Amino acid sequence: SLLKKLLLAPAN
Amino acid sequence: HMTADLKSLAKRIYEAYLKNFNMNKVKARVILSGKASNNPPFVIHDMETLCMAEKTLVAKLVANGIQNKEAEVRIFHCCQCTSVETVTELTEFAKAIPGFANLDLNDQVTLLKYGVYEAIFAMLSSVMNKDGMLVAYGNGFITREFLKSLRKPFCDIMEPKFDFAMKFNALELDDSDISLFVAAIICCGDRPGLLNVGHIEKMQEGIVHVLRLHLQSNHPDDIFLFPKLLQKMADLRQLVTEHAQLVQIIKKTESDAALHPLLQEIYRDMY
Ligand SMILES: CC(C)(CCCCCC(O)CCCCCC(C)(C)C(=O)O)C(=O)O
Repeated sequence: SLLKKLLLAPAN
Repeated sequence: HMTADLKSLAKRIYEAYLKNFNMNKVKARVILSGKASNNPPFVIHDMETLCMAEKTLVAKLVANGIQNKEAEVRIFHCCQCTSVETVTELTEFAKAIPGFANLDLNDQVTLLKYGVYEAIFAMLSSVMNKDGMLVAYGNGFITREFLKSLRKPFCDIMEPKFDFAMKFNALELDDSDISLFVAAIICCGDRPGLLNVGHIEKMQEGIVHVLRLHLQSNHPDDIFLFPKLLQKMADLRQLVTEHAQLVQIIKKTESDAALHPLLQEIYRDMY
């Protein structure tokens, strides 16, 4: 899931 | 009066909003007002001025293979580029909401899937006036009438968003209000397929409690502003339902209007 990838990314 | 935990929640949400969204309402209303600069945004009001603006964006258009598509499709794909950006910002904003990152990951996906376009159209109102909308980080302005002049079905995309925005903007919200409103939209316990409904409802209750108290303090003369905004949340759900239907028509009837994969995932089996 592309949404899951965004959700799992480390804080910027 | 807000206790400390509630003040802290509202501050973290407002700070997250300011950090994550490039365009916000104070900036938009400076540009739209013309009172801080005599150099207004470039106005896209017809096909000639669209092509002119597109000369600046040639590198992006060629990179995505759309430079030779029909004007309406070029516009549609540039709209997608802005939506994908905003979904990305909204995901970071959501992770800054206390409690959100602790939800089951599938519930986080569900909240974003159904919430992002409600939030997008609420925030879009900030860059809209009755005559058009800011684009490209406030550097251009595309006219409402130009958007209506595009061929069907593309002329049907933005006009219902302008309609919503003119009513929403009359509420005169500021960024502190909108940040809590957007948090409430994302933290909605009524979405289809949510697993841990009761827990998400308690999260939303806290945010909506802060929203209500904040509105009573920030807009004391608009006594029922909070109920008005609850109604706007329902209007937004309907706005997005209709929007998804139109997006489905475009996918089934417009061979050149490929959806970016992230947006494809959002719309898939949505409504
Ligand atoms: C494309 C223009 C004419 C102006 C920049 C577009 C700005 C996008 C706005 O935020 C509206 C977003 C509406 C929904 C889009 C859609 C793809 C249908 C979706 O995401 O569902 C240019 O300058 O070339």
